[PDB]
Amino acid sequence: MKPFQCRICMRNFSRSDHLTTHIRTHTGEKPFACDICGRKFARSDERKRHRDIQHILPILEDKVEELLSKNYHLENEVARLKKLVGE
Amino acid sequence: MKPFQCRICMRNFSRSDHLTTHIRTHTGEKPFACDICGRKFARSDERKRHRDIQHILPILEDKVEELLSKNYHLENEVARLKKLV
DNA sequence: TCCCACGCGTGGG
DNA sequence: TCCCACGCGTGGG
Ligand SMILES: [Zn+2]
Ligand SMILES: [Zn+2]
Ligand SMILES: [Zn+2]
Ligand SMILES: [Zn+2]
Repeated sequence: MKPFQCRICMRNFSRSDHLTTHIRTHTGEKPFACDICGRKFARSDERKRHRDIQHILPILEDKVEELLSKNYHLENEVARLKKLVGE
Repeated sequence: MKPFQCRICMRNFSRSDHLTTHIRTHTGEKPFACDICGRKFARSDERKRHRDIQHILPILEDKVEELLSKNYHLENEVARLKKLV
C-alpha cells in the first residue's frame, strides 16, 4: 500500500514521512545544517553520515594520536621526576 | 553519455565500473565482508559506511576514554612528584 | 514518530 | 570494474 502522493510528480509512497523528504527533491529544501562545517542536507540521516565520517571519525583518530603522544611526554617527565626524588 | 549497457535488464550507464557493481544487484554477489562482524556487501564503500559507524566510532570513543584516564593519572604523578621535589 | 541504517545510482580522484 | 562521498528510496524499531 502506497497511500501518500506527491502532487508534483504524482509518485505514491508507503510512508508519509518519506513523502515529506521526497518532496525536498523538488523544492531543494535542506533543513539540516552540519554544526561543524555548515553544509546543509535534506534529511537528518544524510547530515549524520556526512558528520560521522567527515568529522567525528578523523577528530577521534587525531585525538587518539594526540593522547598517545601526551601520555608519552608525561611518562618521560614522571620517570625523570622519580629519580630527582628517589623512587 | 550512457554508453554502457547491462545485458540483463537493458539499463544504460555512464560508466563501466558502475555497470559492474550494478550487475551485482542481479547476481547477488557480495565480495566485501566486514572484518569485525562478517556481514557481506556488494561494494567496498557500503562495507566502509557500515564498519566506520557501527564499529569504528564506538571503538575510538573507548580508546579516547581509556587514554584520557591514563593521562589524568599521569598529570597526577607529575603534580605530585614535583611536590616531593 | 522519525532517526537510523542500508542499497544502489552516480560524480570525483 | 579501484577508493570514496552524497542523494534518495524505504523498512525497522
Ligand atoms: Zn514528487
Ligand atoms: Zn560538515
Ligand atoms: Zn541490469
Ligand atoms: Zn560489521
